[PDB]
Amino acid sequence: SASAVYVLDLKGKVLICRNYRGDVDMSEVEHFMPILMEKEEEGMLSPILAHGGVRFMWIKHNNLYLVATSKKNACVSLVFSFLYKVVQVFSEYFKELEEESIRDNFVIIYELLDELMDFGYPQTTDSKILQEYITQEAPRPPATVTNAVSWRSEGIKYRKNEVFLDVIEAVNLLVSANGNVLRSEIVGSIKMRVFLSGMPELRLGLNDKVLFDNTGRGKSKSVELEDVKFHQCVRLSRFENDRTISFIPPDGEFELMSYRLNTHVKPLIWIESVIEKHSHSRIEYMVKAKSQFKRRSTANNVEIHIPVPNDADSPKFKTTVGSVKWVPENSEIVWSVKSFPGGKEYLMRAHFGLPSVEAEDKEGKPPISVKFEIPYFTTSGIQVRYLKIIEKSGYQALPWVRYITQNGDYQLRTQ
Amino acid sequence: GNIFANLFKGLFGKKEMRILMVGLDAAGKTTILYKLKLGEIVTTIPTIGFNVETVEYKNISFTVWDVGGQDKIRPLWRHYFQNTQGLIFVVDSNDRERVNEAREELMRMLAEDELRDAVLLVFANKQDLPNAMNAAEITDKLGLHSLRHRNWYIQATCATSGDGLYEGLDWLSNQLRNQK
Amino acid sequence: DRKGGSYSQAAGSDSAQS
Amino acid sequence: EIFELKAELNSDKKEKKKEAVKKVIASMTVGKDVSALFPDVVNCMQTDNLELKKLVYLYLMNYAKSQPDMAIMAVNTFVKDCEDPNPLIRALAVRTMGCIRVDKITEYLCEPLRKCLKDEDPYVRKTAAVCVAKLHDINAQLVEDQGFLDTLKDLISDSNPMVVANAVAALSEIAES
Ligand SMILES: Nc1nc2c(ncn2[C@@H]2O[C@H](COP(=O)(O)OP(=O)(O)OP(=O)(O)O)[C@@H](O)[C@H]2O)c(=O)[nH]1
Ligand SMILES: [Mg+2]
Repeated sequence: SASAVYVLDLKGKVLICRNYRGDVDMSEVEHFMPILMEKEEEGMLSPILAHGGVRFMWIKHNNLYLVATSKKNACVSLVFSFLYKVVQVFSEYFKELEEESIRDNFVIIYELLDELMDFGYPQTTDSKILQEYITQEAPRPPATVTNAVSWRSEGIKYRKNEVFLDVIEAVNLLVSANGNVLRSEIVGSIKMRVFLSGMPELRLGLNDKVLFDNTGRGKSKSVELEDVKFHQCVRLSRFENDRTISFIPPDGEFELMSYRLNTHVKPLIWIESVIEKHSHSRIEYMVKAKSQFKRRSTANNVEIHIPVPNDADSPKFKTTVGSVKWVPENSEIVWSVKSFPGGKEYLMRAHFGLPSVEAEDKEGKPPISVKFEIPYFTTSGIQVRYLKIIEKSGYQALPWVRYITQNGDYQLRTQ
Repeated sequence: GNIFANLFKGLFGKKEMRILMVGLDAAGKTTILYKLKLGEIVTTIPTIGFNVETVEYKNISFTVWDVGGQDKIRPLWRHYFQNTQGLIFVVDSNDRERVNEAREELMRMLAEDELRDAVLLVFANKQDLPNAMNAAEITDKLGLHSLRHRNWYIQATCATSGDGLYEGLDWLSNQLRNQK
Repeated sequence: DRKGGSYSQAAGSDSAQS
Repeated sequence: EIFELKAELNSDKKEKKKEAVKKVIASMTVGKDVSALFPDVVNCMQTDNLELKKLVYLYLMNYAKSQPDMAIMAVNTFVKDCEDPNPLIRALAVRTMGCIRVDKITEYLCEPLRKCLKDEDPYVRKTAAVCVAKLHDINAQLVEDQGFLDTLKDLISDSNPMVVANAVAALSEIAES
């Protein structure tokens, strides 16, 4: 129940404002900046502000804060969802999200803001559907918005029918300083770029553990996805009935399903790091990286970030494989490895100086995070079984998909 | 400078001209404008605001800006007085009690120093009932002959029939355009 | 070629489950 | 500046009127009090181009409470635009009518709201449902007198799932207050 959706800037100036109900004065935005400054300086800053009887709930963008004022007991989750949809629409329409496009795309920005939400209740949020009625370079609105299918425009024709899938894995490991992993969860991400003719009804089929158990084949390798979040095109009733994933793919790239299940296996990359930091004399980084993944998979662009001292200077890196560089901007040693074959072992021996004068305040111990990304390797073992592409006209589709394994929240707690 | 382009444009017709549509409410102004533009008697709700249209005749774009005769819209006629070259007055001969009000409104609108080049254009609307006066009794009652420096012309136009609209348009064109 | 694993064609349905 | 903008907006050229409208819109966004030129932009409102109509409607909505007296010169334009064949124009007119916080303007907007309540276009139906809720929030008594509760209730039991959801949301908002 947002009262006025406005876009701020880094200097407190409102780049664009669009009131939806008018129950909140437009002058309340001026007090948002002092309130945010006071909250930040006292540690009480939150995404949802409160200027007396009006709450300023907004998120932080790349360069401006999309603060949406409200007065009644409006849904905070609804406001956040509307802000996220607006950000996604802006990203789809404008390749950059900064002040350069706010002051240059006002003619289309105002129209998009007016069409997106009326009276604080959003009605249209599909970028592809919205691009057929509001353009910066007007006909009647498309029937897709009025029709039930609001995520697949009818009449789309292509020379070929090729759909590219992307099974992107997110290996997140929360390893404590004691050497044990606390939070080790893998979140799947099935992002497909559907490019077909017409409005095909894709029938996604995978080797799900529940599906295998229901069919009676609960004995082979099946992915045990604890949480499965289907897209808007995916029919919730069909999935709830008999695990049938049937939905109409959209035109372009979109996220169909987002699996998320816990992982009880050993980490793909094991980092054994030591800190022989002398008392204001020197420091040693005996960091060893052990690859527990399969030898047939190579972790391309492996970047194990080792947090070095903030005031360390004149550092020396004695590694074996991969270039090691220290970035003073990040205050850490980036153990960058181009190709990391499975089962390999890279040993590094850091050595950096330290000023004689001790630091005035503590700096903390940021966790060490690795940036391993091994393509063609599915840690969860989930494999796509079938993709039922059915069209009324009748055509031979050529679906495609690739499996990519990377590191998500794979941080290692320091000592 | 060269005026060859202007001469070429004028060889086939370049002048457009303007026109105004003012008068009392329910005086046939909207119906007269619809007949001039389309040619049919269209029934419309009272003009709360205003109606803007254009008429193409004799190679001149006669733009008509209908103005209602409402009390809240009577003093709003000064908005259209800016950048206005013509003015058409629609009389209501079927309203004896409203005839005085219409005459007073016309006198008030004609007593402004900004609207001086707009020639008088009196249209006898509602010319279908026996109670309607002639083309001289209405002018005599309104005192159109006492308007110094005002070129007024009284024409009777029937909203239901449409007769006399061509004569009024020709008179307006002759008053506006002074060429062959 | 493409970084992150070469794209592989997908089936139409579970042919072994009828 | 202001005089030049007024002269450009009071011209017969669409290329200059569009530029003047864009400059007025940019000045308001840049933080310029352009409410003094509201009567001047009222004349250049009934335009065939949809690009300038949206800017004029936005300026009127943002300059409606500031100059409620000058907003009385837009009821006829809204009534005329509420019957356009294009669903987008009708939806924009319905949204602008409900967005104007004028006590003397919402009274005459009941007829367009009633006409658009039973509109066949789902976008028009959603716009009418939103405008009904906006009018009820602005004036509950006017909405009750217009009998929009019965029309809103029948919206949920009709086709157009998006329009049905919009009508349900409007009914919930009305019942919330
Ligand atoms: N039947 C009939 N009615 C006429 C005639 N001439 C004028 N009228 C009346 O004049 C009115 C014309 O109103 P409109 O055409 O809508 O426009 P208007 O003259 O400006 O009137 P307002 O909108 O109220 O300002 C009609 O409602 C008729 O009642 C006529 O020749 N025949
Ligand atoms: Mg009229």
